[PDB]
Amino acid sequence: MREIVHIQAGQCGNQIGAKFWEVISDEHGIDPTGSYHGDSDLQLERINVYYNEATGNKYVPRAILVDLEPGTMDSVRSGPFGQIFRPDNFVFGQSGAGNNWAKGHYTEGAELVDSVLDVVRKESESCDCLQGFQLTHSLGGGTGSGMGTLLISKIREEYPDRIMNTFSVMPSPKVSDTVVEPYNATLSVHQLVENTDETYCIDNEALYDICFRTLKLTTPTYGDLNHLVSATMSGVTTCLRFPGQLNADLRKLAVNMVPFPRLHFFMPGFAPLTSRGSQQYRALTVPELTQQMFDSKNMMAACDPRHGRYLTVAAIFRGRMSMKEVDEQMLNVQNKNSSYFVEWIPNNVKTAVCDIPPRGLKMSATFIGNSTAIQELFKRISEQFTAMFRRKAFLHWYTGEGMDEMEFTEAESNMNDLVSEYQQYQDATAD
Amino acid sequence: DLGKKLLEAARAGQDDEVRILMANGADVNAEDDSGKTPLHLAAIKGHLEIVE
Amino acid sequence: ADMEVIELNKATSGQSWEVILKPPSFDGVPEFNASRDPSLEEIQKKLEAAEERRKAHFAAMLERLQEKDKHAEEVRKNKELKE
Amino acid sequence: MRECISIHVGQAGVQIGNACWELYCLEHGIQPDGQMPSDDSFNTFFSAGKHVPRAVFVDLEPTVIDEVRTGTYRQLFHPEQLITGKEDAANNYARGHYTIGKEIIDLVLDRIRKLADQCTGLQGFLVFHSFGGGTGSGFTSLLMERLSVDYGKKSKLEFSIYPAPQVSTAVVEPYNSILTTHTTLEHSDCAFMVDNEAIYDICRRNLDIERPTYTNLNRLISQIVSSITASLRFDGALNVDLTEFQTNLVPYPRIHFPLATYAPVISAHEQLSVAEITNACFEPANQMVKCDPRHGKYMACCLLYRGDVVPKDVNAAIATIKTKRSIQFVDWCPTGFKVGINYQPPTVVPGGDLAKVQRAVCMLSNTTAIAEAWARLDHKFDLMYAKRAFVHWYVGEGMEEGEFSEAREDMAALEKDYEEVGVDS
Ligand SMILES: Nc1nc2c(ncn2[C@@H]2O[C@H](COP(=O)(O)OP(=O)(O)OP(=O)(O)O)[C@@H](O)[C@H]2O)c(=O)[nH]1
Ligand SMILES: Nc1nc2c(ncn2[C@@H]2O[C@H](COP(=O)(O)OP(=O)(O)O)[C@@H](O)[C@H]2O)c(=O)[nH]1
Ligand SMILES: [Mg+2]
Repeated sequence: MREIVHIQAGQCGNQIGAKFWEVISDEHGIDPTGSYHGDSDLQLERINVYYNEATGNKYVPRAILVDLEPGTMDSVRSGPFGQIFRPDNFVFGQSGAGNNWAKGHYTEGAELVDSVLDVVRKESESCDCLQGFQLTHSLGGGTGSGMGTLLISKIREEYPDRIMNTFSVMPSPKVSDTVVEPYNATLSVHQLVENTDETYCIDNEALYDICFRTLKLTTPTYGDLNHLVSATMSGVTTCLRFPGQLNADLRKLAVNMVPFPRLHFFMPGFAPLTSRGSQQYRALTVPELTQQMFDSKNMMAACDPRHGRYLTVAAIFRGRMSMKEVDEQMLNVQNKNSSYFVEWIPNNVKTAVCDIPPRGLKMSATFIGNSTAIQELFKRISEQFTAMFRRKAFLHWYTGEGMDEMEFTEAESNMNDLVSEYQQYQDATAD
Repeated sequence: DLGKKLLEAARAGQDDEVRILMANGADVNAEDDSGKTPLHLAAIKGHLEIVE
Repeated sequence: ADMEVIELNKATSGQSWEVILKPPSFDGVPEFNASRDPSLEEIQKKLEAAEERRKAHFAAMLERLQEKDKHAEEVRKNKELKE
Repeated sequence: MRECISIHVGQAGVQIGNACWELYCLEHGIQPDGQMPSDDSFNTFFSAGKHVPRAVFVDLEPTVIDEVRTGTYRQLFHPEQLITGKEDAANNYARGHYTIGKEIIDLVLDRIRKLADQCTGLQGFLVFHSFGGGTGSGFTSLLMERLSVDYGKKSKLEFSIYPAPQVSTAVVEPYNSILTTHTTLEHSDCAFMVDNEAIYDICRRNLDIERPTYTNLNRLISQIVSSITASLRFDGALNVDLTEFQTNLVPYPRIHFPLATYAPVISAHEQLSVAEITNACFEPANQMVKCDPRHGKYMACCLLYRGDVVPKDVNAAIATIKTKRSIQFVDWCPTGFKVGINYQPPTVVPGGDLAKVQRAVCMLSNTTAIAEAWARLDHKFDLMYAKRAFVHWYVGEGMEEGEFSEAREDMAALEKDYEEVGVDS
């Protein structure tokens, strides 16, 4: 029954992974003990995608929790829903990665990886028909970045015919001052380009700017940043968790969204944007929903969608609304904004509508775009990487772990190639 | 309270906001969650005039 | 007025007939394509060829992933040389 | 003793089959438990007084067929003839034909064989499927190949769902459509294309349904499919056997795609006359496939009436239509019509959107204008193929890039066949 295995690695991966489970649990009527208490049958129809049914009619997330930082286990277990997670699915080390990709990928991470693979093997074999995997992690640290990409690679060896999907948090010096974050992110992107089928680019630069400029928060905290992350993750997974026709599984989503294998980095967006504690006085109209979710101020990646073209788009509308009005509005943005949509992929914008809205909203909309403007995110990381790399800055922290400088050169070149490929398709014409 | 505001302005490069907070009596050696003062933050972010 | 009704059939719950308004102008059978037997052995040969192409694709991917594993062991051994 | 086996492949074929068998039951007085309390010509479609449809439902995933074995007709079909896999073809022709097709083709053929064993004079198959689905496109062509080997002398009719962007679920549906059409072209004797946009526009315009759903579409589709099979299910006089559709509608083997036009489609009103409904058969807004037959030429035209229809009125309506309209035929074809009246009245689903009519008509014509539907699909194939967009999904499954060129070259050849048949002298 199309099961997904969820994996959360590192401090960021576990923080956003926990919020994902707290949020989707509420939507499905599942309390922290695993009991169901809802009104709608749509809540449990596809509960199997993310939850295992344990004895006593309980539901337990098909989630594996990983971190080299031992202290992460306590913070996850102490969360509102820490009780729901399978105890044996918590795999924690004693020595962290110290913001070092090489430690997470090659040394401390490699020491712990077989313990994680044992637990993913067990969840995977228990599946009636496994779809693939979903990894939440950051790219700026050491565990989520290095060990997360090591896990992806090992999982790909045993399950090569399954979808590998990630929620990858991109670093921004606006939220983190760690000097080596561009190194860790470039090394991770190199891995993601080769080994994932679809990746959602949750950019800390866009999240900080949404909180500061749009939500008017003088100093956004990780809670503020993560409110946007969970709201995004709920929206982008709605099609997988509820009964529907379009993009109902990770494979059908990838066939619709990815025309060229490497070009699988999605720009997520949502509407209405809200802060924690902001009440909704009235529901947005379908034209407000459609206009806002396509707005650059609503994107979760710091890229201007009007600086590129949309290869493909998935629009998900949640709540009770007119489908005729939705269709009209979706045709309206494409006909009015025709120059930001590739003309050589006919009917590249697919729209789904789910009757169940998210918490505190009567109407909402989530956007998923595969845009050539995503090169703005990669160019920003590449520039930061190059500034340090030309000075051979901080390399001993990586080569001291056994790494070769040639790996940095290879990763830089691969990400720069990815950027040229987006530009090639942006300039392509339907001759 | 002014110490938190002084640290945000030092990190954000707001030269005029720092000048105003200084005149209003903010603590120059106010520390963040890591023991960093506004000088550490202006030094990390490269705001020369704020350092001066 | 130039209608020719040819009664075809009359059944328990039906009735059929043809109504000819005009005969064909081209007095003959023309050539355009005018058209043999596919075998099970031929079908299975093409299906097996695709099955092996897919298998080769997965084997190439696995070989690439296993080379990453050899590299990782080299990295681990290189750290050991230092400390 | 002239049985027909219905085969429903993928979601569209299964859901259309549900609507079709639902209407067959109402038209033949068969209850959802197979019992009929009330001519035995219905025995061609239905085998202790229980009447089981001679149908097989196949889907690579179970959610759609699970609704069938749970719904109001859960006792109508035998459990054996509802076949489902665990993993669908993910909107990929290569998965449905090569990767996942290989695993259940033998099981599907075995189930079909069990229905063929119950037949003392099997006429052939009616295959319902989408063009755009992975199963509808990939599994159907795989099945069509096998059916030609195992049942060589039997006829094979199609009811193919042509893609519309309003209800399209995959960007690669033009790829799947060209790939399936190319590979099943040699194995289909007559194929009734059902353009989802033409059906969608009829529901919006004639039924005033703001935003039509598959339920609204399938009820309309079933109404037309029922008109086409009424001849085989009741003791009619036109199209009494599956071989009669090739005789009446397809003059050349590759040009086997007749256009179906239905009238009247009325929202659930003075009764429309024979002349009024016969005139609607020549209006393009009432067709199954969007195209303009006024620009092209005809090679066959059949008028299939139902209900209170007097042959005297049919002949008068045809007489006026020739003198008031321009209905050109190809040089090598006689300009004329094969008429058939099926005394059985038009039946609608009690709660449905369509209204009960005293009389209805379905015109089946072989026009060169249907090539417009191929041209539209071929254009979308070309826009993507020029950049090899999404092709990696097919190649990764073991398919070769050359198969795309092969299928597209066959489509250009088909468009060129419609062109040749249509010139003068
Ligand atoms: N009219 C009609 N079209 C349908 C229906 N269901 C799906 N479609 C159309 O069929 C196409 C999608 O193919 P499906 O039939 O859903 O796919 P499938 O054969 O199950 O194949 P996979 O899901 O890829 O295994 C699109 O063009 C849809 O609009 C239905 O009930 N009626
Ligand atoms: N959005 C968000 N980013 C986070 C969070 N925690 C850490 N990060 C970011 O992740 C990076 C550091 O990685 P982290 O997950 O702490 O390291 P790891 O434990 O070694 O994987 C920096 O770019 C942080 O800004 C969080 O809760 N939310
Ligand atoms: Mg399907």
